[PDB]
Amino acid sequence: QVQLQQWGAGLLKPSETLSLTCAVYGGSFSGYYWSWIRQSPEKGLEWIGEINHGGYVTYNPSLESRVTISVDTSKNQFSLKLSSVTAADTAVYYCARDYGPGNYDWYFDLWGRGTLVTVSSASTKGPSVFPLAPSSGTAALGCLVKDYFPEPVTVSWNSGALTSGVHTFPAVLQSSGLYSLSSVVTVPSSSLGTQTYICNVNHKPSNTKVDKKVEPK
Amino acid sequence: QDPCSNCPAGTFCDNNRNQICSPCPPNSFSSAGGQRTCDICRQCKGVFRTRKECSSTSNAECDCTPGFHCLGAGCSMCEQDCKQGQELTKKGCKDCCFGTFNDQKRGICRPWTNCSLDGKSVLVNGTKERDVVCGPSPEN
Amino acid sequence: EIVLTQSPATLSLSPGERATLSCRASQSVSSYLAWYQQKPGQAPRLLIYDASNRATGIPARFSGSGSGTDFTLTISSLEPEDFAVYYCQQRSNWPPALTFGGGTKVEIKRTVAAPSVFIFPPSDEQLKSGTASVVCLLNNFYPREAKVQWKVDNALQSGNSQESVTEQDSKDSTYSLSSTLTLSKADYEKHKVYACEVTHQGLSSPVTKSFNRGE
Ligand SMILES: *[C@@H]1O[C@H](CO[C@@H]2O[C@@H](C)[C@@H](O)[C@@H](O)[C@@H]2O)[C@@H](O[C@@H]2O[C@H](CO)[C@@H](O[C@@H]3O[C@H](CO)[C@@H](O)[C@H](O)[C@@H]3O)[C@H](O)[C@H]2NC(C)=O)[C@H](O[C@@H]2O[C@@H](C)[C@@H](O)[C@@H](O)[C@@H]2O)[C@H]1NC(C)=O
Repeated sequence: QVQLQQWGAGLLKPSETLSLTCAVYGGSFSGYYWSWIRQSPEKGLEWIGEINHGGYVTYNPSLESRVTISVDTSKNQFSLKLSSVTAADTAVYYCARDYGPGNYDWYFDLWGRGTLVTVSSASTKGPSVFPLAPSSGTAALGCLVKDYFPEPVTVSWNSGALTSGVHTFPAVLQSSGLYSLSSVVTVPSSSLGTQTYICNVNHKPSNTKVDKKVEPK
Repeated sequence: QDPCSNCPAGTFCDNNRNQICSPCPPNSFSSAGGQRTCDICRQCKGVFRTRKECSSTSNAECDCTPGFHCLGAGCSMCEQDCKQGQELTKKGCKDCCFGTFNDQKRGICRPWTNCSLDGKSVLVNGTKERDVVCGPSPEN
Repeated sequence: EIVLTQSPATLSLSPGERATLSCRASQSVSSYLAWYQQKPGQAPRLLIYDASNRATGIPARFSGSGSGTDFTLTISSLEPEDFAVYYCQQRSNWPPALTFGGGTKVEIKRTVAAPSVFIFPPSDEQLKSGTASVVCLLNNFYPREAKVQWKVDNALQSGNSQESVTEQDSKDSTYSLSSTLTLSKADYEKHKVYACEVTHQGLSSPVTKSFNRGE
């Protein structure tokens, strides 16, 4: 019953420095190598480097020039520092323990939960919420949350009431550096003037909550 | 399996860095693959002299200083050079007695070949520095 | 470095069938190869190490084989839990390298389902901002592939749309897609008919859904 907790900054501007820390709970720290691995939707899974109790390090060559991995043997903590970050370094960073059956520790048997790190020059902003009104036997309506930074943003329908027909779409980063997504729900065309439909959008990074009513045109 | 077999000569399998094959530090070599630590280059100083300098793959090879000749296997001890026609023995080095010779700056004196025993003449009589060269056998 | 290439990119199979995934190394990696499964939002989980051995918590239907440059991961009988992305991983000391594959998504095979299309005209609120957002919705379709093109007064729009698509639904194993055309209010008011045409295997012919800017 060993387990890893990680934490650190999740939103950086370019040229700044990524810093993250992993803590091992419930086992020894010396017998193992401890790795940092990141996962990009562009560049996929990529190993960054590893360290042991002795502070012996190996780095991925593609990164060695800006990486540092260090260890704090008094708290069973190792930590990653990546300098001069760029939009390319946006990814989920994992800590992990190396495992191998033989005289090599060459796979990964235990993983942190992951810490998503975003880098962007965009300054923080709140969503404009616009409606997607239906017409007239199934109808469809929804909300368009637009021009917000950074992630995340939550979107509920009818303060949690309506869940069945909902599809919330993954946000997409526009050329401005701002995200946009749309939520939609299919409802019976009968219930269109009867039942009233409201989408509640929460964007905690800007302290913005918005409830917009979708009424037929 | 065991992946240190993968590491060539010139590198060692680093047990601190998870069996990666890093090259050998300065003044050090590994002559085979698979080694977990590199070996220290022999240094040739004083009585000895560096013949082949040491690489990452190969040790250094030591000659013996002028006037001396390598004695043992791998030039480990180092003995002195008498001249051609002499033999160093107990108490220093002396010329070879008549009828004996030594063609090298090393070693003992051997007696001349006796040509008469194979029915052979003596084409050139021996010195202290060369053996007798025998003539044609009387079976021709 | 050494590069691992998985194939096919994605795999569509019905539950209870047998999944066979492949990994090809650019040079030999002996048997120092592992397989991981990754479910959405979770860390990868080690399944197979040393090309052919299960890790501790892995059930019997998982199996690995291969040595050298060609490795296969076999799931003997797919179960709902097993529909995820599978990655392979290799390590070498000569030359030093640690790399993963690009992944193989294993997807639930369904019968084809034509989309339900809906177009949405820009909100009057938004047109005060100076930008217009037209939105096409394709609802509950399979397979994931679908061509969606915008026609504005019969002219075909190019670099101003962004698509976006949900993960396979939990219950019915379908996808949903959303095309969002964005023009400036000025450019939006020069034109009358805003049409979205959708081509999909499930449809006998494309379906167009449009509106006039007046109404
Ligand atoms: C080769 O050695 C010969 C003697 O060695 C013997 O023969 C050889 C082949 C081999 O079998 C050995 O085991 C033998 O020991 C040389 O011949 C000798 O020459 C010396 C003089 O150079 C002579 O000594 C004496 O000289 C005094 C002079 O004061 C005189 O009073 C004596 O009577 C006597 O002559 C040896 O007798 C003689 N030995 C023999 C067996 O003949 C030989 O020298 C050459 O050959 C002889 C025949 C003469 O013509 C010499 O002038 C000549 O140098 C050696 N060969 C060479 C090319 O040097």
